[PDB]
Amino acid sequence: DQLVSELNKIVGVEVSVQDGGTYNLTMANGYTLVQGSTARQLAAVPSSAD
Amino acid sequence: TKDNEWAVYTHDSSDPAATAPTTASTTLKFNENGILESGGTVNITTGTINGATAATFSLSFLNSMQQNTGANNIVATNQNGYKPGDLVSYQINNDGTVVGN
Amino acid sequence: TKDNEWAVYTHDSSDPAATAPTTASTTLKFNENGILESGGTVNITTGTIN
Repeated sequence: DQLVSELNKIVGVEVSVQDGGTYNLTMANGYTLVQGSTARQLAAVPSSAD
Repeated sequence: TKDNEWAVYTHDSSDPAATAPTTASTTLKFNENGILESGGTVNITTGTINGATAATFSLSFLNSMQQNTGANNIVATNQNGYKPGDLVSYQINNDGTVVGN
Repeated sequence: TKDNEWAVYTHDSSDPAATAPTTASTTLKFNENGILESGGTVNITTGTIN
C-alpha cells in the first residue's frame, strides 16, 4: 500500500482489485502498469514534433 | 464511429508472426440508451508459440453501459487459463477437503 | 411587459435541442398579494445523447 501510494505521488496510477484478489495498477486510460505479478515499463524521449 | 457505438481491435504480443492487424476484430452493439445491445460474447484466437498450439478464448462484456460523456472506463483481466507451475501448500478444510495454491 | 403577468423561456446548455424562442412553455398571472393563479406547472425537453 505504501509503495503504490508513493509512486502515485509522481504520476497518476490507479489501483483495482483483480478478480483473483491481485493488486492491479493502471495509468490514465487503461494502461495496466502492473497487471498481476508483472509491471509494464516506460520510456523517455525527444518530442516527435520538436 | 458514431456517438454511442464501438468497434474493437486485438493484437497478440508474443507470436512473432502477429502483425498488429488493421482489422475490426469485433463490434459491440449498443442501443442509444447506452446499454449493451448485442455481441456481449465473442471468441477470438491467439497466435502460435514455440511449436505448441495457438489458444482460442471466449470473452464477455456483460452489463456494460455507455454514458452522456466522460468516464471511458475499463480495467479488468478475468480469464480461465493457467500457466503450469509449482506448488507447496497443504491446507485441510473443515469439510475434510484439501486445496493447493 | 404588463403588471401581474410573467412568461418563461428555457434553454438546454448541456444538450442543444432547445431552440430559438419557440412555444413559451408557461405563463403565470398573479394578484395584489401574490398568489400564483395560472401556469403553475411547466414542461420542457432536453436534447438527448444518452
